[PDB]
Amino acid sequence: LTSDFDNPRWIGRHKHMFNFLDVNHNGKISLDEMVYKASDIVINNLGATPEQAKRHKDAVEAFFGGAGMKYGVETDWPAYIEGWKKLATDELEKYAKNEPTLIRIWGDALFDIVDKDQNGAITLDEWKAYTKAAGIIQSSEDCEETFRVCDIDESGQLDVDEMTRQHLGFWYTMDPACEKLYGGAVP
Ligand SMILES: O=C1N2C=C(c3ccc(O)cc3)N=C(Cc3ccccc3)C2=N[C@@]1(Cc1ccc(O)cc1)OO
Repeated sequence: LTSDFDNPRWIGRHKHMFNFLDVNHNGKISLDEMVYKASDIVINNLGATPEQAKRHKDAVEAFFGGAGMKYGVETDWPAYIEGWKKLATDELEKYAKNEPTLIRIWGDALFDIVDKDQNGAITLDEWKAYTKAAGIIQSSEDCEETFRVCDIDESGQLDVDEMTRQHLGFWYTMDPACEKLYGGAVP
């Protein structure tokens, strides 16, 4: 429901992600890298069309732009987490006005690519395909946890509306009910 920026676990969740994103361990990451990673995944691993990839890129671009990242600029850890506070509150503000959040826009873009039927719902195998391609999750075990937490069994599908809700609490408010959204892959 609300921000929780001084919760060491909120900082830890994003510190983990920051380190996951800083593959070359430069201690900084740029928007160029983020958008490269986003498009490399959908085009080279998930077979998205140029149009789909484009929509997905614009979404990823806005997402990390909301955290203050920019092209031709390297964001270090301190700026990153500070910038994340702003992203989180802006997202919360959009939420309040029933305005599409940046994370919502991303999900829609991504699910249209990952969902074979292009309906906004993906299977456990599709979730695994995406998560393991991006690297955010490494084991099938942690991917199942996602469904266990979203309340969808191995045969049902994860819907974007439901996942969005999960992300609001996982990434923005530290909602206790969203713990283990990514199994043990993300603190
Ligand atoms: O949510 C997601 N992510 C959050 C962060 C992330 C990054 C930094 C942070 O501080 C916090 C979170 N990083 C990645 C992985 C990624 C990063 C950059 C480019 C491509 C992919 C990621 N993939 C998503 C995509 C997604 C979006 C909406 C949905 O409904 C379903 C799936 O799946 O859960």
